[PDB]
Amino acid sequence: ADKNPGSENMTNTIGPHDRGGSSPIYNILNSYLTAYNGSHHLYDRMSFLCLSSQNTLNGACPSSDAPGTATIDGETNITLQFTEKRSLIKRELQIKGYKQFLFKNANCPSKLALNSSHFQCNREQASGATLSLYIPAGELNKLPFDGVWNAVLKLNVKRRYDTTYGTYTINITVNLTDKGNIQIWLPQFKSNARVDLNLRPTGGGTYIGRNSVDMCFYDGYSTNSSSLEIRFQDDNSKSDGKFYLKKINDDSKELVYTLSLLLAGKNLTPTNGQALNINTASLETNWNRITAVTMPEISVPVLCWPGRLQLDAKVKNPEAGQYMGNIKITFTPSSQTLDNKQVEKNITVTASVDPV
Repeated sequence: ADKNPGSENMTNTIGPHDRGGSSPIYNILNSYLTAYNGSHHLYDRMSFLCLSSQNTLNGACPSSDAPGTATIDGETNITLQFTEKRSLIKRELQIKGYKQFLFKNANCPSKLALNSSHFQCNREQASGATLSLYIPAGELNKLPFDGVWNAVLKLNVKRRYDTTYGTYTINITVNLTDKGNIQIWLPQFKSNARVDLNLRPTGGGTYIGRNSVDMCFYDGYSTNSSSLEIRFQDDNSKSDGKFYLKKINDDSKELVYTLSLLLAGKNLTPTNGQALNINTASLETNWNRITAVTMPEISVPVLCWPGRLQLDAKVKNPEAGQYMGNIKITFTPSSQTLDNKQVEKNITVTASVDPV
């Protein structure tokens, strides 16, 4: 229980908190012991000071001993700047601090502002102090984007109006998510996306076809997911791994095409029924205004992974009529603790057979 005050480094990880609900209070320090001695009273008047009362880089709050001799009861307001890891956006949150005194033969657990003057409890001088710091309920709602937010909080630990013992460095990481907004976004299509292969005839009974669909993958998390899983599936069970498009009337009268996908800078060739598991470390990200999946269509800018799906179809010995097939894209961004229900998007595909 004896403890001598000096510099310390700590880390603290909050969340994942989903925006779905108002944020709980999170503890950063709960009556953490900063100094205590059984015999002497050197730690009678512990105080804690911010490096600056104006600069919020490492937390802003009083940075001098309170000049009054009467205590300042209650909590201190610390303004601290958080930085979002992938987008580098900055936003300040409030953190709350206070200290409490320990006395060997009495109890005066009253909360004092961090820079407060000391007091005695039934004429006994304190023998140490504890520190608490928490984030008040609902502060997280003020962060403007989903993702990983970092701050580095710094407090000076000192004997009031006396020697400074050291500095406390607390690295706080907030993980903020919006899972109800995980989605595969089609810039070009409001509710359902359908495209034609644009069939062209050349060089004899042979035919061409090529079109593409643009899309974003959003992980609710400003692309802080470590990897992601994508699949393209069409309901024609076969281990052929191919993509068929059938005529609207008769079964097994079908022509085939392939998919290639440019994903955030990476070339891929998905085959039917085979998930891809892509590491996100190398992918690029773009800002895009997406529509909110769950509430109304209004669109809010997020940081997502751009993609372009290309369809290529060449077939000889196609039959007269008209073709259609559907592509089912499913998407599951990696998860720190629990899985994210796979999201999905369907694309309808059309083909034209041209009799003279």
